[PDB]
Amino acid sequence: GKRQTEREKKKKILAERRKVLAIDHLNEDQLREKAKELWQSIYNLEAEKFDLQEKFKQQKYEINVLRNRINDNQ
Amino acid sequence: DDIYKAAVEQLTEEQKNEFKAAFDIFVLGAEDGCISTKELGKVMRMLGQNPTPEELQEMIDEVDEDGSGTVDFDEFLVMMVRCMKDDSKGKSEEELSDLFRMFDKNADGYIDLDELKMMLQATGETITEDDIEELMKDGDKNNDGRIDYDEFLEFMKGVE
Amino acid sequence: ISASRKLQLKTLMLQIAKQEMEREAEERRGEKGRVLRTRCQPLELDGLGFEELQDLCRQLHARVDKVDEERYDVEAKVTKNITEIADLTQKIYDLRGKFKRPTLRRVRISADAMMQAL
Amino acid sequence: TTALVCDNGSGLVKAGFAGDDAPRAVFPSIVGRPRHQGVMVGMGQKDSYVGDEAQSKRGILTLKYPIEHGIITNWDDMEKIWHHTFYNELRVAPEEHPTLLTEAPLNPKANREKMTQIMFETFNVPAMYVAIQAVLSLYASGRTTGIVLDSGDGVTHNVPIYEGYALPHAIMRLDLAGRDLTDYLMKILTERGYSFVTTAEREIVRDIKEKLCYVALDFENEMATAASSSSLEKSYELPDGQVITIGNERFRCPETLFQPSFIGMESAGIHETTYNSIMKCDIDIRKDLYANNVLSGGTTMYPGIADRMQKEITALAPSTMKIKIIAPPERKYSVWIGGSILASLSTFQQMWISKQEYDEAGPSIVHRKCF
Amino acid sequence: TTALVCDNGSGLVKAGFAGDDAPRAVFPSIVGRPRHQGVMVGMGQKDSYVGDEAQSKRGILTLKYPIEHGIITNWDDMEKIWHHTFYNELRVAPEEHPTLLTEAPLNPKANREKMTQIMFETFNVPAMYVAIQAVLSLYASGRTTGIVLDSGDGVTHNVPIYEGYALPHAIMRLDLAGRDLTDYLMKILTERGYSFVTTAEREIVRDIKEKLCYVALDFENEMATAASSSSLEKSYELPDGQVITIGNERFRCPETLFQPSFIGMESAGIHETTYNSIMKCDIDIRKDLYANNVLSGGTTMYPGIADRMQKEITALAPSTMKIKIIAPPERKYSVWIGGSILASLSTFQQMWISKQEYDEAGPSIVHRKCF
Ligand SMILES: Nc1ncnc2c1ncn2[C@@H]1O[C@H](COP(=O)(O)OP(=O)(O)O)[C@@H](O)[C@H]1O
Ligand SMILES: Nc1ncnc2c1ncn2[C@@H]1O[C@H](COP(=O)(O)OP(=O)(O)O)[C@@H](O)[C@H]1O
Ligand SMILES: [Mg+2]
Ligand SMILES: [Mg+2]
Repeated sequence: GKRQTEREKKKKILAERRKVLAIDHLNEDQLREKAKELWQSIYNLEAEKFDLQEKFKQQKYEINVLRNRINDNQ
Repeated sequence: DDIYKAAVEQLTEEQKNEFKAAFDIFVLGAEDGCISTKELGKVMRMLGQNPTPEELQEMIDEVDEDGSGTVDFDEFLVMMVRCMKDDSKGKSEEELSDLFRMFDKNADGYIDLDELKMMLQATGETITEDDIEELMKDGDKNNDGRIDYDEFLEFMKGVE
Repeated sequence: ISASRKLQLKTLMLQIAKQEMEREAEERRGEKGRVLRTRCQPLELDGLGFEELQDLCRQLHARVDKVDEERYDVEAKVTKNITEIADLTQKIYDLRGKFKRPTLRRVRISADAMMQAL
Repeated sequence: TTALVCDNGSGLVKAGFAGDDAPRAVFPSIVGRPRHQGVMVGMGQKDSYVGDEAQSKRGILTLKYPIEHGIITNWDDMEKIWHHTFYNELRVAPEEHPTLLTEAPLNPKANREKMTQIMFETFNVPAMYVAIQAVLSLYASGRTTGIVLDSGDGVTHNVPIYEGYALPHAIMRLDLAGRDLTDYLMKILTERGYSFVTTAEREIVRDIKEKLCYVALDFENEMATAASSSSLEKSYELPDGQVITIGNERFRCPETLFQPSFIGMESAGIHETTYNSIMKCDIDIRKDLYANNVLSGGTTMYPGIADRMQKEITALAPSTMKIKIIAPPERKYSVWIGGSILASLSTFQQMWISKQEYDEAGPSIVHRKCF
Repeated sequence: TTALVCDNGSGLVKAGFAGDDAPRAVFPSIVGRPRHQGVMVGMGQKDSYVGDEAQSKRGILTLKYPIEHGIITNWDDMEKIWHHTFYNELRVAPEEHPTLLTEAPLNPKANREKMTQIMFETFNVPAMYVAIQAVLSLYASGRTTGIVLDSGDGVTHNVPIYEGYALPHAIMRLDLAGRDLTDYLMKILTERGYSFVTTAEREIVRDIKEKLCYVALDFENEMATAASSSSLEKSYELPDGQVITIGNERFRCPETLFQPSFIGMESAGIHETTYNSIMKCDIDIRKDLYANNVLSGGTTMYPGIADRMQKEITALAPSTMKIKIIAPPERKYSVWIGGSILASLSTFQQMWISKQEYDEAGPSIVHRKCF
């Protein structure tokens, strides 16, 4: 399925499709605002990835239920 | 238990009309309720309810405890209302899955009937002959030595 | 068998379920707050010069890029495993529920009460 | 809201709301104008009695079916039938209900396009969908494979399906059905003296066919037995007296299904078009189709057909395969029960042909992705 | 941790953890998209069934192998096969397990480089190593010398080895293998009336070949005997009945191995390419290679091949040398057993291509010292 497309998509999200931006080129109050904004966005991303880890555990448990059901069903 | 008493207190009048219609159809005058289970089944089918033949058989085999046919309208009415469907599908399958996830402290894709026993023991509630044995018997109804997820579903599906 | 036993059992199981729901929700809230606090490093309002402001701001920019890449990677992993979970859900559902699909009906409701028509 | 599962059919219109067990209103699809003059004034005589009303005044009407062989030949009468079905037998305005019509396989396109155009312009439904009459009958059996022989009253068609993937190159549609059996019975009754000619008396012959005829397990032995003894002669009382006695016409009328040479048709019987439909399928799904042969439709209600067909197919098929014929007791309404099940599904809820889509592409939308 | 000994092969993917006796999961390597339309809604129909699932629904699929002759011609399908193998047949995430693929000799470089790039980027393994399919089969026999003829299903190759020193100038790779024998059998079955055309029926012909065909000790005598008596005609029941009788097609299908002129190939049979591979070796190790001829691979499982090959080589070889043909009963999984043994060695533990090494030199690392 053209894994080149998958690789380039991942790379673009890694560097281009993500909000990648040089910002430490500003005046004092504005630089403080921008640093706080990026840090808080990244903190929200921390909460998101924590929930991703939690739901990933849940999906792992669901797949365990899947295997147990399949083995018991055959 | 007390749930039956509460249901008696919350007498739904919409079904009360049909149940008193059964009262009239059965009692042909000063009748002390001889309990004609044939008439009981005919009423159950007539009033729009869908009693299983095994349910009517249980009604046949769980009446006339007095021995004289005359059964108090209280206990008979309780039997009739409970044999009538009063439930909403017993919660949701999504709730069942989430709660079973809660219950999988073993984190092994299921729970154990022994684990079930210990968890209900943590509730600090009385376990008796009605309790204890059939709890673990039907929780692991397939008797795998552990309660599977679908076993947990089948244990208490359609019950609130 | 008495259904009063099933009623009492369901009351106890409902209490178990609600207690575990609130307990897990509270634990998750606490863990979430703790993780965010220990990971989202607070910004400081004083003690740093303008040059220090710029230095720490660029440091946080780099850190933001690093952990953003990490969280996007784990998000992609979550997406792929979720696709897999959905596929296996369909697989096991076809394994089990392929027989039960037609069974879903609400039957003989109104037409059984039409004896007065003729 | 709830969906209307209508099923035009040919001979009996079956309709009802989605999610029930049986159709709410079942009535013959005939529209009969009066033919005599009429002398009483103010009697309130209408110009056309449709549906079940014209089966009670049929003595002075000229009943004419608006659907000949699956296809619709008289669009005004069909519109009248639909209007009656919606407004008087169900009493639900169509402005607030999706509809799910049914159509035989291999029918002319213009019929389907005109059907959707009528449903969207005259009755002005929110959304309608057209489904093949055999897939529904497969739904009702709760299967997902199997080859279904849906011998209706207009047309007999035989759609094989495996694992949900229909095989479009193996559909064998044959135009012998209940109506031709009625005509053949009416034609062989003349050998005893009973002559039925009027279009009203076709209904009487249909009643005779329904109540008396049966399919013989072995044809020659029955022909020999009926010609020696008299244990088969069953009598029947006409709508005015003068009982009649049907001899070996009992099993000769429905025998036409297995020997279409009786009414001059060339093709092979319903016992051999099923085997041919199977043999066109791939070599690896023939066992499953052999084991899950499904019967549906009204005309497959003859007493003793599920054994004759099994005997014939077992004669044709290889000796190792197991031949099983599914004949549910609710055969007549199998298509409509399947239609109700399909309309009640959540996954199907986005397949309807929404009205805005029709406004953008015209009636030819039905052949497109929304099939 | 434990290593994953995968073995792509061509026709059967064999995998399992290192250190066992037999592969954990063995399943055909075919990916088949459905080809018909599909009418049942909500049946949960997937877009591609891979592995052993597509050998049960093969009636409505178009199976297509992703590996033609050792080389891989369709990388997306091969990636799908690997993903299935890791996640559903073994249920071990590849992020925590080294892998040991196998590759035929004299294959294109780009195939091997793409294989390692996939394993390192998509599945993200810790370390992978690619080994020649014949050295493993020599491991499994517990020898250290010998010339191994690994007649797989894709390609037949003949690697001579002495005292652990492989002879790169004496590898004779021939592209006749089990698949060409299946096609030739399917082509000669048409001489009795049985026509198999669909890509699904190729599997049926493969089953016929596996269960009935055998290699004749002397070809002309068998051809004469089968043409007079009828003691050879063995019958076989298709997946739907209609048994078939195979006459002298039994030993004519696998005879193609020793006379590749049957399918139009120019080269000499597997009985003479082994002798040529030996004669290219030095004059002092020919006795040891004569005495330790090893057979492996699936296609060398025909009943009676270990005698025909010995007779042929004894005819070719000098009369003094002793010719011995090692044919272990576990021939089919010999390569994988050898792979498990090699992965379980302590001396081999530092030969893996570690991921940091790949990051520094790119996919072309495989041709380098870490072979
Ligand atoms: N009980 C019965 N026995 C024999 N034939 C019947 C019976 N009921 C209906 N039929 C025949 O089947 C026809 C009705 O078929 P039906 O399934 O309603 O057709 P459609 O597919 O158009 O709905 C009638 O014309 C009648 O000839
Ligand atoms: N018992 C058998 N008898 C004859 N031929 C066989 C037998 N088993 C397998 N084969 C042939 O060998 C092939 C499998 O070879 P295999 O060793 O799996 O190839 P690979 O080297 O790709 O793993 C099959 O396609 C089949 O044609
Ligand atoms: Mg029909
Ligand atoms: Mg091999």
